[PDB]
Amino acid sequence: PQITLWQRPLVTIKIGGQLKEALLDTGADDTVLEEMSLPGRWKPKMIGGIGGFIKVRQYDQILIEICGHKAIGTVLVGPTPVNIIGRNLLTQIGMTLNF
Amino acid sequence: PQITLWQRPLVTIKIGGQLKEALLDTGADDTVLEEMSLPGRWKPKMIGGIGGFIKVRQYDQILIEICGHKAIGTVLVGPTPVNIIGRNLLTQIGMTLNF
Ligand SMILES: CCOP(=O)(COc1ccc(C[C@H](NC(=O)O[C@H]2CO[C@H]3OCC[C@H]32)[C@H](O)CN(CC(C)C)S(=O)(=O)c2ccc(OC)cc2)cc1)OCC
Repeated sequence: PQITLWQRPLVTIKIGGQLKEALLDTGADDTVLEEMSLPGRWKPKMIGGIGGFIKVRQYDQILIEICGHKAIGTVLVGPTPVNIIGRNLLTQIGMTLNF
Repeated sequence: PQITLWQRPLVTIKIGGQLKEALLDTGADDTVLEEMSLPGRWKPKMIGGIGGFIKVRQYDQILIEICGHKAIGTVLVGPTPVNIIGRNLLTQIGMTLNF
């Protein structure tokens, strides 16, 4: 389907058993979510944007269900002000920008 | 046209008669550009990002071309890591998300 941008393109994802409201973000290389527990090993990382950088934990090969698809990708967990779905996952579900 | 998301959706914009590279950002409500000169008076605006809040200069009814499409709207100028085209302008050029 088509999602307009009149309002923030929010979606509900299902990850690690939990449901979270997230933002389909083409300006984000990676998916960044608020503090939560995830399985597997992780690597510390620093990601920056407007306002500076925040320290996050990087988890790979994470299953996430978005827009009816079960995509696999990297998830950065940390003190982000809003849950963000980055290009790393958007590509997996075949999402594109059109005009 | 269609833009996939395997790479950053960087496009050429024209503002103040100059060409610049900007990121089509569905996660941004507003368009924020790197330090530059714009005509007229500006108003103050506080915007929040992943790393915190920053102060930006708000200019209204500014002409800006994005991917060859002409738009006239609000442009914020401040300490952003890269030029970002927010929803205020993405909507002006008929940009949407599709899957
Ligand atoms: C202090 C926070 O206050 P807040 O109001 C704002 O909360 C956010 C934070 C980040 C984003 C995504 C970025 N949009 C944003 O900053 O938007 C700005 C401009 O429009 C305004 O409206 C939304 C917040 C202003 C942008 O799309 C992605 N950034 C990357 C890019 C600018 C280079 S990013 O989030 O820093 C990022 C993501 C993934 C990465 O992996 C490598 C790296 C970096 C949206 C909303 O929340 C209060 C509860």
